Amino acid sequence: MKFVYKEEHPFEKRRSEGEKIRKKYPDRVPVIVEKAPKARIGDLDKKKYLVPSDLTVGQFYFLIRKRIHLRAEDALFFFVNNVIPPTSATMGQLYQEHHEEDFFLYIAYSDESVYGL
Amino acid sequence: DDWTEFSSEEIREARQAA
Repeated sequence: MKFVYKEEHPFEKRRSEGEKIRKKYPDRVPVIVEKAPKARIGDLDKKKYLVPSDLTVGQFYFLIRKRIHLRAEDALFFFVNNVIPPTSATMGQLYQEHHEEDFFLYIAYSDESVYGL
Repeated sequence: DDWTEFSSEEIREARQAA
């Protein structure tokens, strides 16, 4: 999975901004959120979210769902590193295991339960 | 700041919803 954010910002600039934001707001985790390719679903105004780390993935679904506003034909799934994170995982734990080398966590969303479908 | 945070109200709801 590829993110547009990674294509628009060079690695060394992401990494330094990531290190800074983790040291300045350690109770949150920096999360890049983008729509998966081929997803037929609503768009999100912003990509960069600072998220309370003790928030579960299920609760993050709630927060993202609200800002998307799902329609009757919709469903909502999260992908991190080609993997649907368990609704029971905390954002902190998810960050721990899956944050990239720029200290950002990258999450894609879709109306299909397979990334890129 | 350049980062988006959810409002107080949104997060408190989420602390309940799941």
